[PDB]
Amino acid sequence: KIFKPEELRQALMPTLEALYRQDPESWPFRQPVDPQLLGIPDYFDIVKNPMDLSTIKRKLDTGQYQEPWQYVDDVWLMFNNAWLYNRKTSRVYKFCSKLAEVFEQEIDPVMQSLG
Repeated sequence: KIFKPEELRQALMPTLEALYRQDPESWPFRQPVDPQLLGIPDYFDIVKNPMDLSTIKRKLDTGQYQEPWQYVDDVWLMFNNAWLYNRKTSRVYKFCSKLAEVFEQEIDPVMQSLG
């Protein structure tokens, strides 16, 4: 039914910390992509709804998720953006795939317990 913000943080934050624990794969996901710094001027035309680990962490800590699938949607959006934008052979794409594999392993038992 209703999901309290502390209840959601306690169940979901370990799955986010598992992504942060990936060294070095989490590095290009820690801050919002800056197309100027990264020299990728077309980024915001292709990626209409950016997402990254810091934005997700801030939302989770401030109770911005009403139910667990809103959190899942944001994590999935972060990976889908990076797969959309980056070439399949690029380092960032490969890092994205590793994080996405880690996340699915983390998220399934949490969504089973929650529900």
